[PDB]
Amino acid sequence: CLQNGTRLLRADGSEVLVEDVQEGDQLLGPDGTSRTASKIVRGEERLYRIKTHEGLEDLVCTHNHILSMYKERESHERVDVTVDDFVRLPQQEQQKYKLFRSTDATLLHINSIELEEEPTKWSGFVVDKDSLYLRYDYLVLHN
Repeated sequence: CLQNGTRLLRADGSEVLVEDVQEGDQLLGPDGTSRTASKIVRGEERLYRIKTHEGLEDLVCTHNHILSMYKERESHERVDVTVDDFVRLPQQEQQKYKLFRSTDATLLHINSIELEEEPTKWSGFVVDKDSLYLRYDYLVLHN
């Protein structure tokens, strides 16, 4: 699940804040097709902040949120990993994993991932099909 205020893409290309996503809403998938959201849930807790080397907005999300990544050795394979499991990996293993944006340097290198010191509100939902959808800057996100 994602920090409130995270900007996502509707299926029509306009932006919607994650907490404004409602049941049945259509989001944009990484291949360009529609995704249906359901099971809207909300809570409040200390989230993890992920910062990239590249100048993109931080991703802030719950400890059980699933990151969709590319892992080295094309050149990279698709892997899903929870924030908890990724956080606990040794940094030499972590550097093999990259976030990514949907094509049309699309890999993003994580510079830091840290637990925040105060709780903040988050919103989550499930997405059909491959469970992938787009942030406003085309970062690929998972359920």
